[PDB]
Amino acid sequence: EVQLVQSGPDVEKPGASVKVSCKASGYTFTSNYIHWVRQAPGQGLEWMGVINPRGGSTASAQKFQGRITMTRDTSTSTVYMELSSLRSDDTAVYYCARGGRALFYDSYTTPRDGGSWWFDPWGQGSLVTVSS
Amino acid sequence: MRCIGISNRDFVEGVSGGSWVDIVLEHGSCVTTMAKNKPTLDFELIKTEAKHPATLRKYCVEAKLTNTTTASRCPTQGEPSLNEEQDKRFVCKHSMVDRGWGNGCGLFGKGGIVTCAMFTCKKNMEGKVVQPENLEYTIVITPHSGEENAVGNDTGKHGKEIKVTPQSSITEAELTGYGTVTMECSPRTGLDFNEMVLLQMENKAWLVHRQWFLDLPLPWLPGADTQGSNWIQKETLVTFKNPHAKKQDVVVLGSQEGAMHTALTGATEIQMSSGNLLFTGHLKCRLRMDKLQLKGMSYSMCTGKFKVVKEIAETQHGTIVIRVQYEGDGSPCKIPFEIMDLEKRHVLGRLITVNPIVTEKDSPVNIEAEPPFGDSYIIIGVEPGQLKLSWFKKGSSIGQMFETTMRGAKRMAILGDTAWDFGSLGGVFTSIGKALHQVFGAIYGAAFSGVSWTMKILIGVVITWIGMNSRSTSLSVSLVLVGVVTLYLGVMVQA
Amino acid sequence: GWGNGCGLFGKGGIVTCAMFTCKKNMEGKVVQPENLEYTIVITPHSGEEN
Amino acid sequence: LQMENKAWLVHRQWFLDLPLPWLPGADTQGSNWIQKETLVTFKNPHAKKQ
Amino acid sequence: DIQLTQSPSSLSASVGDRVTFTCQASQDIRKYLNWYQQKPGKAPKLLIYDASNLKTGVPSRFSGSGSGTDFTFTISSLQPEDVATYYCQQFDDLPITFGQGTRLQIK
Amino acid sequence: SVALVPHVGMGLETRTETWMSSEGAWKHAQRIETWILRHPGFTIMAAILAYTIGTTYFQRVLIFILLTAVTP
Amino acid sequence: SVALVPHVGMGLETRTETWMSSEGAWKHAQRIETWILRHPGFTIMAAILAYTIGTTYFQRVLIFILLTAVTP
Ligand SMILES: *[C@@H]1O[C@H](CO)[C@@H](O[C@@H]2O[C@H](CO)[C@@H](O)[C@H](O)[C@H]2NC(C)=O)[C@H](O)[C@H]1NC(C)=O
Ligand SMILES: *[C@@H]1O[C@H](CO)[C@@H](O)[C@H](O)[C@H]1NC(C)=O
Repeated sequence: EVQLVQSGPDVEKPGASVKVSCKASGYTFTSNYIHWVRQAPGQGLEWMGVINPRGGSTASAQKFQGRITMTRDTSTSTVYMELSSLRSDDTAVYYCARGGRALFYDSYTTPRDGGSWWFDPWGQGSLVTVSS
Repeated sequence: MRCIGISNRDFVEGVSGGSWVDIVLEHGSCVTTMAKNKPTLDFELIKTEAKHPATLRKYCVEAKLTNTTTASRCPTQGEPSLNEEQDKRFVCKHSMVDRGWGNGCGLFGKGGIVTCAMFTCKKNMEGKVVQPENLEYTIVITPHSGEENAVGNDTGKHGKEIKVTPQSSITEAELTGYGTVTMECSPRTGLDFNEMVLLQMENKAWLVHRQWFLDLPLPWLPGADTQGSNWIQKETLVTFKNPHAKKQDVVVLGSQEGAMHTALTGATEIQMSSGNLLFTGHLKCRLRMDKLQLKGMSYSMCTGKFKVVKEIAETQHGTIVIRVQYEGDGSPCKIPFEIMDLEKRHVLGRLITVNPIVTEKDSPVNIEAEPPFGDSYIIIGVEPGQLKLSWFKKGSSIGQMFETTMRGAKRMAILGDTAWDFGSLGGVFTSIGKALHQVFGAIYGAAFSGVSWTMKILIGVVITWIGMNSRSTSLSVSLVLVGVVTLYLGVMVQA
Repeated sequence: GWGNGCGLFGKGGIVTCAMFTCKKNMEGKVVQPENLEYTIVITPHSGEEN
Repeated sequence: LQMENKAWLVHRQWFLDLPLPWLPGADTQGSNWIQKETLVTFKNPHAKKQ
Repeated sequence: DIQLTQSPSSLSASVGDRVTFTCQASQDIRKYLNWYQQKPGKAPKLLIYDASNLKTGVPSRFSGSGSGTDFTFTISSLQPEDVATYYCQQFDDLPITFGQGTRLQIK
Repeated sequence: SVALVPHVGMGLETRTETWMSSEGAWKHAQRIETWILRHPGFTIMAAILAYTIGTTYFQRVLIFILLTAVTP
Repeated sequence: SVALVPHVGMGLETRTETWMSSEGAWKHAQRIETWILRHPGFTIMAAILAYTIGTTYFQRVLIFILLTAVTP
């Protein structure tokens, strides 16, 4: 089925870098866009960035400019988010999910739209805490 | 009304065609039009708003360095290497110095050496582009005829805002009473975007055509960005010292921001704060007036006894607005406004209120008109003749036609052959004009484009000279055309 | 004009002024052909090691 | 000529004629700068303001 | 840039009631807007797309409305299992952004 | 650098003034003439060249104003 | 501004390299040639002028490389 399994929660020291994984199933792993959305406990949802499984194109939000890399393994049908220079503010839960995708490379607006952003089957979330 | 005082304005007489008219209007300009009927309207052009941009380019005007390891092999053998040369976020260079027993190592020769540096930029340029889509013009089309305050104060509601976008057309507009009006834009005939770039600096922005904005030096970086820090270039930035022999050094280049200003001169700027402010440019609309009442019909002519407030107010060539305040009963009755010669009615003015009208009574209604080149005898009064005001217009016939020709010259310049369209319905020879100058000046004005004041005027005088000494009557095709296009276009441009 | 509100309709004179205060400078100085000196090492050949 | 921490040796005249805001060696408080015409430029869009 | 405002911040209501939310956009977003429900400790969930549209599998009491800058989400009859925090989502331009959220409290 | 490309002839202009607005031209002139005042000899030699080559009087004039233009 | 009069010929030049050393020249060239590529027509007309005026061949060459030197 449409499904997402993220890796389990982790904790890191400030200034560090963390790598969270997003595995998917139930469709063609190259047929949907991936986005990462974060939620701080005392806050709502925040859109971190985007990766396209097909071909590897990527994009990110201004706030995380410089701080976040996205990669994939097609063979495993899995996406990797990574954040650098971890700081206490970064402590939150992270989420990943999809889009119904025209084709090559990632980001569209005009072609209708995805009609979500980590709400349908983005996964189960995972907790990460930046602490000393 | 909302035109007056802006100078530089566009009187368009008559329509014919059964309907329409061709108006070319921009920003600092505005347009006043007339027909043998229908109320005089004014087209004033305000902010142009392009909504959705998309970001192509990152230029940085300033950076800094740190870390910055370096190496040399010392030998002959080898060209030195360093691991951080791998990440292109560094900058790298090879140079050659020398080494030996002083350096301590091998062989006594002129050595290879390298260096790298981490590279990070604080300041940018946001330059984006907009497709010839959702971008829109906003127009105020204002009626004349009284209703106090200001021939001025473009603020305040009369001519609406009449929005338009290429996405739509036909520009259906309404005003009180007569105010049914149909306009048609041709924005795709506008600035020719996709040739265009909107460039936001720290605040101020500039509209410059694409290629130049591609070829411009200084550190490159593509719209995708996204942590990339991937900057190409940097060789024109961050120069490296190599004093006489030993070692070498790397130097932050220093902000060019001003110099960049010096570059962006010769370009109209643009303010951009929220989403767009865009000014300048120009557009072409065609106007179908069918659909217009005279704003009042079958009345009585005033009664009598007007009492004026203030005086004459010429402004550029003509219009002579006057303000008057009617006193009496008769309710919104026509105002018998006339402009006459000395005595012995020859009467000739030309009146632009056309069909002035009293409102609710008390309210300072106003008028504008065009007396002849000479003495003028203006009369609003009827039953006890009520009033007469002496006027004199200086200037003005030959000089008029002359200055007019100057205007039409400027408009042949600046705006091009859209200028030829700026009249209306000349049948054949207007069209054939627009085409002849179309491809003609298309070849000639450009191709010998990209040139400035100096070289323009100078090339002008030289080619007109070689024309003066040419044979076979072709001198004219040299010569008159030459000197004209060259000189006249020489001083008028680059403003 | 009447839009501006005031007098009879012409092209007006206008002025402006601004405070002016500077960021980074250049200190440029000069030195007289005095107060200036050269330092030389005049080294012998012939061994030691060094 | 000392900039923020690099300097340059250049011959006098050119360093006199160089544009950009002038100011004499005395200054301290003077803030007296004589130029500025080549520095801050003034907009005058189509008609009103500046 | 595009600032999505969500109102009100919270509501308490009795079962069966009709409830509405409003989201206001700093720019015209046309028909791109979204409505989330999220229960605590759960991933967010879908409700409304294109501001007008239910998803299949979503109960019918849900609806959405509004066009240029302004929008309203509506539940016809409050139901207890609907206790959650709700959101609206601007997709336009892609500096992807969310509404701050609205919490419910059952009466 | 950006010191020279200063987006001038180009096109697109408009009805409204742009930037340095009736300056940068007279700037251009004033500065090159200044530099002429500073280095008169080069003017001399150049002019001599004008009297040497071609010289077809109008020619002289031309190549002379050239050798004025030649200073960066 | 300082954009031009870049303290070059001047004098005083030392044994040691100065600043942009071995760049700003090939900068200057690359710059202007680029601008030539962008505006070929002006090259054309100018060359024509060279074939018009003077034109004892060497002359043509000279006044042409003015075209090169016309203006960035
Ligand atoms: C330009 O238009 C505005 C809007 O009508 C004028 O302001 C009005 O002035 C009258 C004069 O008594 C007031 O009664 C209105 O209340 C004003 N409108 C407002 C405040 O919105 C303005 O006077 C006009 N310009 C000039 C020069 O008169
Ligand atoms: C640069 O040097 C700083 C110390 O000032 C160090 O913390 C940093 O890791 C270095 N970065 C690189 C890329 O060498």
